Amino acid sequence: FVDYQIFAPGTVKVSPDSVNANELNPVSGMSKYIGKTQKLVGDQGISDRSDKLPM
Amino acid sequence: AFSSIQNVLTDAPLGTPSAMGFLDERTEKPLMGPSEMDELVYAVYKQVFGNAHIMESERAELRDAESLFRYLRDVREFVRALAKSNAYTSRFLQGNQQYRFFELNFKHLLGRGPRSLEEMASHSALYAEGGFEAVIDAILDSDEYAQEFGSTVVPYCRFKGEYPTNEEFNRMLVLKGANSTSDKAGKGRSKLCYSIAAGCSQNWLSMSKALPFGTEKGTGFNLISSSRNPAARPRIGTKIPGGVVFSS
Amino acid sequence: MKSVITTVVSAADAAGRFPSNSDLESIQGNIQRSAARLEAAEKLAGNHEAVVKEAGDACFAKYAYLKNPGEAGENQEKINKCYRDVDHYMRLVNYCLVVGGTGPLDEWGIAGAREVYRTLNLPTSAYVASIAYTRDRLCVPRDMSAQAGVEFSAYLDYLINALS
Amino acid sequence: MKSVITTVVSAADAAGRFPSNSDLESIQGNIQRSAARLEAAEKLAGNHEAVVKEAGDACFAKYAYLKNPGEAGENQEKINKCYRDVDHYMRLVNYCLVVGGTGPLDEWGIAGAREVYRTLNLPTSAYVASIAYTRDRLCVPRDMSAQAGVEFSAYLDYLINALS
Amino acid sequence: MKSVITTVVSAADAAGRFPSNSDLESIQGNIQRSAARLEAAEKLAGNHEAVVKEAGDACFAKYAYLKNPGEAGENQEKINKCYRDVDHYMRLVNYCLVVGGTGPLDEWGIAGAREVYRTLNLPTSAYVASIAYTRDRLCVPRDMSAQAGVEFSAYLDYLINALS
Amino acid sequence: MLDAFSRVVVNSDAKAAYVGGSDLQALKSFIADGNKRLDAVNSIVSNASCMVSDAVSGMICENPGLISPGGNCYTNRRMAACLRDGEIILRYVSYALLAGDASVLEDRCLNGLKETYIALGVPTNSSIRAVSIMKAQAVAFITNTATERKMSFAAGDCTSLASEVASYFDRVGAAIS
Amino acid sequence: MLDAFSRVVVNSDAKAAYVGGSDLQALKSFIADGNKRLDAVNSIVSNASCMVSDAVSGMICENPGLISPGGNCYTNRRMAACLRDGEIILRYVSYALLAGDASVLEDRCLNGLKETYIALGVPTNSSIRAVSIMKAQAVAFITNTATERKMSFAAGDCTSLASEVASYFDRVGAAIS
Amino acid sequence: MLDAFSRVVVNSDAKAAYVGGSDLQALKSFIADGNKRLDAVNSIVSNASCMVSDAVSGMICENPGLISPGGNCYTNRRMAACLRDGEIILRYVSYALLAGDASVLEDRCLNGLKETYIALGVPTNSSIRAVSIMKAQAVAFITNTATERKMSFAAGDCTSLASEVASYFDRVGAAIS
Ligand SMILES: *[C@@H](C)[C@H]1/C(=C/C2=NC(=C\c3[nH]c(C[C@H]4NC(=O)C(C=C)=C4C)c(C)c3CCC(=O)O)/C(CCC(=O)O)=C2C)NC(=O)[C@@H]1C
Ligand SMILES: *[C@@H](C)[C@H]1/C(=C/C2=NC(=C\c3[nH]c(C[C@H]4NC(=O)C(C=C)=C4C)c(C)c3CCC(=O)O)/C(CCC(=O)O)=C2C)NC(=O)[C@@H]1C
Ligand SMILES: *[C@@H](C)[C@H]1/C(=C/C2=NC(=C\c3[nH]c(C[C@H]4NC(=O)C(C=C)=C4C)c(C)c3CCC(=O)O)/C(CCC(=O)O)=C2C)NC(=O)[C@@H]1C
Ligand SMILES: *[C@@H](C)[C@H]1/C(=C/C2=NC(=C\c3[nH]c(C[C@H]4NC(=O)C(C=C)=C4C)c(C)c3CCC(=O)O)/C(CCC(=O)O)=C2C)NC(=O)[C@@H]1C
Ligand SMILES: *[C@H](C)[C@H]1/C(=C/C2=NC(=C\c3[nH]c(C[C@H]4NC(=O)C(C=C)=C4C)c(C)c3CCC(=O)O)/C(CCC(=O)O)=C2C)NC(=O)[C@@H]1C
Ligand SMILES: *[C@H](C)[C@H]1/C(=C/C2=NC(=C\c3[nH]c(C[C@H]4NC(=O)C(C=C)=C4C)c(C)c3CCC(=O)O)/C(CCC(=O)O)=C2C)NC(=O)[C@@H]1C
Ligand SMILES: *[C@H](C)[C@H]1/C(=C/C2=NC(=C\c3[nH]c(C[C@H]4NC(=O)C(C=C)=C4C)c(C)c3CCC(=O)O)/C(CCC(=O)O)=C2C)NC(=O)[C@@H]1C
Ligand SMILES: *[C@H](C)[C@H]1/C(=C/C2=NC(=C\c3[nH]c(C[C@H]4NC(=O)C(C=C)=C4C)c(C)c3CCC(=O)O)/C(CCC(=O)O)=C2C)NC(=O)[C@@H]1C
Ligand SMILES: *[C@H](C)[C@H]1/C(=C/C2=NC(=C\c3[nH]c(C[C@H]4NC(=O)C(C=C)=C4C)c(C)c3CCC(=O)O)/C(CCC(=O)O)=C2C)NC(=O)[C@@H]1C
Ligand SMILES: *[C@H](C)[C@H]1/C(=C/C2=NC(=C\c3[nH]c(C[C@H]4NC(=O)C(C=C)=C4C)c(C)c3CCC(=O)O)/C(CCC(=O)O)=C2C)NC(=O)[C@@H]1C
Ligand SMILES: C=CC1=C(C)[C@@H](Cc2[nH]c(/C=C3N=C(/C=C4\NC(=O)[C@H](C)[C@H]4CC)C(C)=C\3CCC(=O)O)c(CCC(=O)O)c2C)NC1=O
Ligand SMILES: C=CC1=C(C)[C@@H](Cc2[nH]c(/C=C3N=C(/C=C4\NC(=O)[C@H](C)[C@H]4CC)C(C)=C\3CCC(=O)O)c(CCC(=O)O)c2C)NC1=O
Ligand SMILES: C=CC1=C(C)[C@@H](Cc2[nH]c(/C=C3N=C(/C=C4\NC(=O)[C@H](C)[C@H]4CC)C(C)=C\3CCC(=O)O)c(CCC(=O)O)c2C)NC1=O
Ligand SMILES: C=CC1=C(C)[C@@H](Cc2[nH]c(/C=C3N=C(/C=C4\NC(=O)[C@H](C)[C@H]4CC)C(C)=C\3CCC(=O)O)c(CCC(=O)O)c2C)NC1=O
Repeated sequence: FVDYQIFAPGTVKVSPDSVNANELNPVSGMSKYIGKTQKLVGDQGISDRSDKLPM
Repeated sequence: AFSSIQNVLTDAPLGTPSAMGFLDERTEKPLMGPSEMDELVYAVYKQVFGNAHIMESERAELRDAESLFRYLRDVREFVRALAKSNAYTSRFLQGNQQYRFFELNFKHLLGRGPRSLEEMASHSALYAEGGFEAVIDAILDSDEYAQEFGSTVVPYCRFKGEYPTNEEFNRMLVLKGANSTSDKAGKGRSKLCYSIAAGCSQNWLSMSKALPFGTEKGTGFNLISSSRNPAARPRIGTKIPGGVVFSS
Repeated sequence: MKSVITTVVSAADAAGRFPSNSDLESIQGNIQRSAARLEAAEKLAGNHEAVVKEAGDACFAKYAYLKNPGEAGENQEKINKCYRDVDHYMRLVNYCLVVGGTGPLDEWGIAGAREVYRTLNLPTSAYVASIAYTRDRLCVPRDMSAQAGVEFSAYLDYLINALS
Repeated sequence: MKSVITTVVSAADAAGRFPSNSDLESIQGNIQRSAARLEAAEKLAGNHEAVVKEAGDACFAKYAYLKNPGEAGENQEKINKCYRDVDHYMRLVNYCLVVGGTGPLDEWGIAGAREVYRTLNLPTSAYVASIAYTRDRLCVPRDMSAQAGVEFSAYLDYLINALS
Repeated sequence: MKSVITTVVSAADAAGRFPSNSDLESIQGNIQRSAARLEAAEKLAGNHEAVVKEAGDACFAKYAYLKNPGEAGENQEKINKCYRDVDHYMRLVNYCLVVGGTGPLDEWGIAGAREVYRTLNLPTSAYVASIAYTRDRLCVPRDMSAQAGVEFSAYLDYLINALS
Repeated sequence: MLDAFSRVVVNSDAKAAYVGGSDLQALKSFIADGNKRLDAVNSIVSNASCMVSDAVSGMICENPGLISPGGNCYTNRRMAACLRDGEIILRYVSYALLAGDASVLEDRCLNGLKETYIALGVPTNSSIRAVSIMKAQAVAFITNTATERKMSFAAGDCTSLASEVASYFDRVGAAIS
Repeated sequence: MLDAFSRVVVNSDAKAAYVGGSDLQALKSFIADGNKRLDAVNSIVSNASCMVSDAVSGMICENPGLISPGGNCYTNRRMAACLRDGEIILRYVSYALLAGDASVLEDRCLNGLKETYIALGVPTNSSIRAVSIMKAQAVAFITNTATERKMSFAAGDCTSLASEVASYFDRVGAAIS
Repeated sequence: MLDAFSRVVVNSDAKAAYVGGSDLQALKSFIADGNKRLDAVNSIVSNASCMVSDAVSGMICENPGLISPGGNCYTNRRMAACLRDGEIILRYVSYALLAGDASVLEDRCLNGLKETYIALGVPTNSSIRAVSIMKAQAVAFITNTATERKMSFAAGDCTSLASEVASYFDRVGAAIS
């Protein structure tokens, strides 16, 4: 694991997905960011693994 | 012992200023004065009696217990003097059954419901050895009354969160009602009497009438039955990788 | 929901009294100090994305150790739950400036927070450093009015006091 | 003592709370009504000997049977004690305009008075006929200001509802 | 499917006749109207994951009681089946703009629906509030054209009147 | 309880939305004529002793079998417990006119009230007439159309305040119906 | 309440029998394996704070509508009450594993629990899911097959204690269903 | 429990005069600086958790034998109780500053406080110091001369109200002596 305290201050960057209570989680549980409902996206089912090799 | 309802959704409990006034040697208490006094007496009259709506010619017989209360500022002695009155036995002892009288002593003087048949039968063991004054002074001089109310505050219905039985919270909610609710509406007839002696529980709509404002009063009821079947043996299985294990 | 109206009639009900001539004066204070706490509230409503974007990375510029394995913001779901929990708090600061008292904060945001954040190892000092960043980010003639900054920076350090 | 300040500091003490923003908004309403309920209070301090001498000699205009023997004021000695018990109320109406609440009325001039006026055979309905004579003789646009009228008339009407 | 072709073929099959001159005149209406209703069916088929998820939480923004115990939005599976069942309905509206009639909505979405949403206790006014939100979200020059929005909304309130 | 400002907050928390710029002109127009809410709650509670007396005394004059033996305000303990029982109905309406919302009327006064009035033999069809007499008297104090007690107000209208309090008396008038 | 020795003597009291050497061979093996019963309950109370917070937040993970507006784990007020409740359930099943009889879990904790939850609005399908996570956490500490946190035991089988405590966790689901 | 308006009337019932024109100017010089009093009491309650924790920890620094074994702030149970006590003292002085009258502090807090500390062994020579730390820290936050946290105010004179809240800390240090 990276320690993240041994770096200089200002070099660890973080960024949230949206600064909103209502896009991170709606009134229903259909949240794209919080919880186990991050697999329910219409894309991101297949991938690009014909980039590498037949290894 | 967190209790998400208590000082959040209800009010704060009323009472005297402090308990350090008894150790003060030039006074007996922070002296409240007769606007700060009688509005505390309004809260003892609304709690020991239910909402009994006592008249002007019924409060005149309680003239002596207030005149001692505004000098000796103990709240517990005022509650003890009001439970030995004629106005407490003509409402809760005279035309009621024995477990109706006992279940209102837990409401008026403890703010909870009785947890057991063994706890309830020991209050009838004190009726045989001293009558109704042996029941009342044993509640007042108990350890449970000392470490919740003391001499300082009125005995209020306290949402604790960490009840010693879960059924104790249920019988507290049946006993208190809404604020437009007194305790003469049944003709005698203890409400908790069947559930104490059998060991079952209460009805969900009767408890959720007495819950505060803002606590989902009634939802969660499936449209099938409201209690549990003690004879049912369900199969609850856990998924492991291979199959499903019924650790029963 | 402690406000000016929901305390003067929760004392009028505790003695069994009518609306007194005392309590008709306390709603005359709701007429006067409304226009500094409504104009501080409406400024927060059209600027909310900007003020919680800057408040949230004040936690992470300060505390780089939170991305370590086992700490609070160790993955992107937890970073998204950090910026949610400071979007909730300043929504309640917007709510307290409408009701006029500290009612919506201490029964939706503060009650339970000692017990929730201890069990989940969320540090209180990182919650404070986000809210104390935007308390002195407030500029007195530039952002809002003079007395409107007093109302907005009364509920902020209420929340810094009650968390610490 | 019932005032507008003692309500919000006993409601803060009962929950163990510091004086927050809803409490300080209620003191701001006491600054607004102080320009009317003090000017009516100072008007009653110099005009009393022409208005407590208007009430009781018109109390006996409606209630003529109180000068009869066997009733209350059968001699001149008790009428001079009848003008003491209406100078004791206008001196307490004057105090509650100064302090804002109903404190000097309810805990001095009201508490206990149901039982003294029951046992000592004094009719309460001549006090109601005499306090209300100072209500309808009061007009606004010569005697006092507009909001000094409606604060004085709302404090004469408090103990009319308490004695009835 | 109930369509323009299958109506005029079935009408001329029960009568036992060849396609007449009035049966070819109806398919010409299917030509001049196909430009508008295929624009709506292509606009919907490209942006359907964002239209479904915007309407799925418009159910729970109106009816927050569905997360209570025993209700239909308790756990994660029940909201996965709820966003599915809304996406099923938006697929059938895409199928109705392509075919040209209410065929796929009748046979696959509406027939048998009253007996399922009552047996499983799904509140049918919440399978409506998501459909009614999409009908008023549509801006008539922004997303599609004028006549493409007439066709899009007319299949959207056919479903509303069939659930009501 | 919720007042008229905290009602708008618990509607927007269901949306998880900030109280923006569109709801605030329903709350700046609450406090604009907000003198008149204080200038008319004072018109009820100044006359509230006479108002409960004329309410139940007109309840006798249209159902004269209440004071017959068997009726529920026959004896002298029962007649004192319905002068005072309509004091509490008049008190929680005057809280709700001060608050702008019927939350403190419904939680603290209307919950379980009919549930006890069938348990005590209170005839609920004649207690509706007890409420609706003082409903008519309260809305003419606010309108200042009474015969006696012409309380000097300022010029304008309180037509919406007269109908908000008439909705509050219809809430208690439908709860025990 | 009873324990595993008191459960035998109330069975013999229905027959007025003596607890003799036929009945005593179940109780002579309860004391023979009695070191392993103590060895298993400090495998649970040493990890009990980690077990509760993983089970409650693992229930939030499979159901994110519990923390949206209208979920019943929404604010700090409701989430701390859910964390308190799962610690109470884990406390009473550690009493029941120690005694060897599920009496004290069934009358104090579970009796009347279904009626509290349908009056307070608590969802019972997700509440069963938080108990069913910490059932699987409890059988992994007893058999020493957890991925972190290998504790130091002695060698043998504790496979009848792991399924005895799995039946105590199954009574919680059967009582709130 | 009085305030500053309820002090001039309990000095005037003894003479039984109307409060007339001569003594009403002393309360018109209360509502002149009424917004000055409201601006002053907001600055204490915004800094109150820092004012206590700097005071009690400086008492440990000025008196390092307090955390020795046998000391009064030795263990964690005792150290939390002294921080609990300084919260109540700073709360009751701020009640007195808002009312403008010491009769909220002297009754509800100072009755029996001298006899309780000698019954518990709480030493008064350190609590005269730790009250007097936050006495001098309260006049910094009123007159804006604090080192950190320059709060935003209006330009005027507040040195009468800073001395008036110094006198409430003299009423504490007299009574616990
Ligand atoms: C969200 C808007 C709702 C809510 C909805 C639920 N609907 C549920 C099940 C369901 N929906 C349908 C109709 C759907 N299936 C189809 O094949 C087609 C057309 C091609 C449609 C429109 C069916 C037949 C079913 C039952 C079968 C199933 O399990 O999918 C549902 C599941 C019910 C359950 O879990 O028992 C939910 C929860 N839930 C809400 O809270 C609001 C009301
Ligand atoms: C505290 C961290 C303990 C510890 C506890 C264990 N947890 C075990 C299993 C487990 N945990 C979760 C919740 C986790 N999964 C998620 O998807 C999410 C977020 C949404 C979380 C927080 C689940 C679902 C499970 C499995 C339960 C099941 O299968 O139904 C566990 C079991 C053993 C194992 O993981 O192999 C233990 C012991 N683990 C530790 O070492 C520290 C002491
Ligand atoms: C199954 C849960 C474990 C495992 C368990 C075994 N533990 C065995 C013996 C054992 N455990 C303790 C400590 C326990 N006894 C106490 O009295 C107290 C507290 C007061 C505790 C925590 C002791 C003392 C012993 C006895 C051996 C010794 O004295 O060192 C054990 C041996 C069988 C038996 O003698 O009962 C087993 C199999 N070992 C495992 O591999 C799984 C993971
Ligand atoms: C809260 C953290 C405020 C704050 C208040 C102030 N305290 C001030 C001075 C002060 N602090 C102590 C305790 C300190 N001195 C020590 O020697 C030790 C450790 C052993 C500690 C913790 C003392 C004794 C004093 C001086 C009191 C006196 O002698 O008059 C102070 C400066 C003086 C003043 O302006 O009041 C302030 C502002 N300090 C802060 O920065 C935040 C805002
Ligand atoms: C009238 C003849 C006197 C007078 C009377 C006052 N007594 C006051 C209080 C008081 N009186 C008693 C004695 C009485 N009350 C009882 O309960 C019992 C025993 C059952 C007896 C004999 C007590 C105990 C008290 C104190 C209780 C209380 O605080 O009310 C009193 C009130 C004083 C005050 O306002 O603090 C009065 C005025 N005083 C007189 O000047 C005349 C001569
Ligand atoms: C960001 C400044 C923090 C940080 C925060 C995390 N918070 C996590 C969860 C969380 N936050 C709250 C409070 C919030 N929820 C509400 O409903 C309201 C008011 C309406 C507020 C303020 C709660 C109750 C929870 C727990 C439940 C949940 O998941 O939503 C969180 C996830 C917890 C976990 O890791 O298991 C994180 C990471 N993270 C940071 O690094 C700083 C300290
Ligand atoms: C017309 C009434 C207004 C207007 C409204 C806005 N709509 C906004 C976003 C938006 N609208 C829709 C629905 C519509 N687009 C579609 O693709 C379909 C069906 C296939 C429909 C019914 C969606 C899905 C979205 C989100 C995606 C996006 O456009 O960013 C919008 C932006 C704010 C918002 O997120 O809602 C506005 C202001 N816009 C106008 O200019 C006229 C005045
Ligand atoms: C968390 C896993 C649940 C959940 C829990 C909530 N429980 C709430 C209140 C509550 N829970 C209990 C039962 C508990 N207390 C006991 O004393 C015993 C047995 C000894 C048990 C099992 C009681 C009695 C109460 C009410 C008392 C009180 O808290 O004052 C609760 C609060 C509801 C509210 O704020 O309205 C919650 C949220 N809810 C969930 O969603 C998960 C599944
Ligand atoms: C702190 C700066 C002191 C100090 C304080 C201690 N006080 C302890 C107990 C205690 N303190 C009070 C008074 C407090 N309670 C109130 O209600 C009010 C005002 C209204 C005040 C000031 C009481 C009544 C008690 C007894 C209750 C209890 O013990 O919790 C205490 C603990 C004593 C013990 O553990 O036996 C401490 C350490 N001690 C110090 O060194 C500084 C000077
Ligand atoms: C002494 C501590 C300061 C200083 C104080 C002054 N403050 C003045 C005015 C002022 N303060 C407030 C806010 C206050 N009123 C409220 O109703 C509430 C909360 C509910 C608070 C916190 C207001 C509204 C005002 C009035 C001016 C305005 O409306 O903008 C002030 C001016 C005189 C006065 O009205 O009191 C002074 C001198 N200024 C100083 O020099 C020191 C540092
Ligand atoms: C603080 C208590 C207080 C009151 C209740 C009134 C009462 C009052 N009225 C009058 C005396 C008077 N007051 C009026 C005024 C009026 N007559 C009417 O019918 C009109 C409605 C009204 C005009 C505003 C008149 C015309 C007289 C002289 C006639 C009389 O004796 O009433 C006097 C004699 C001295 C004086 O004129 O002030 C007093 C004390 N004034 C007070 O200071
Ligand atoms: C059977 C015997 C019998 C009675 C006792 C009275 C009772 C009574 N009074 C009023 C009617 C009224 N009651 C009042 C109230 C008051 N009027 C005042 O002069 C005071 C200031 C205040 C308290 C006494 C007013 C102002 C009206 C007139 C209608 C109105 O203006 O609202 C009404 C009409 C209510 C309605 O229409 O529903 C009734 C039934 N009438 C009867 O038939
Ligand atoms: C917060 C709201 C609130 C209320 C409204 C009351 C509701 C209420 N009223 C009564 C009690 C009563 N209520 C009535 C009222 C009436 N009977 C009639 O014939 C008229 C139609 C009507 C108005 C005069 C009477 C006569 C009694 C007394 C019955 C009795 O003495 O048994 C009781 C029983 C009290 C007791 O004696 O123990 C209660 C709870 N209490 C509350 O706390
Ligand atoms: C502490 C107690 C307290 C009060 C009693 C009120 C007193 C009060 N009422 C009004 C003011 C008013 N009052 C009325 C009301 C009416 N005029 C009528 O002809 C109708 C009969 C009646 C409707 C109910 C109107 C119309 C105004 C002026 C417009 C407004 O600002 O609301 C005003 C503003 C001054 C003015 O506009 O003249 C004040 C201070 N306010 C308080 O703070």
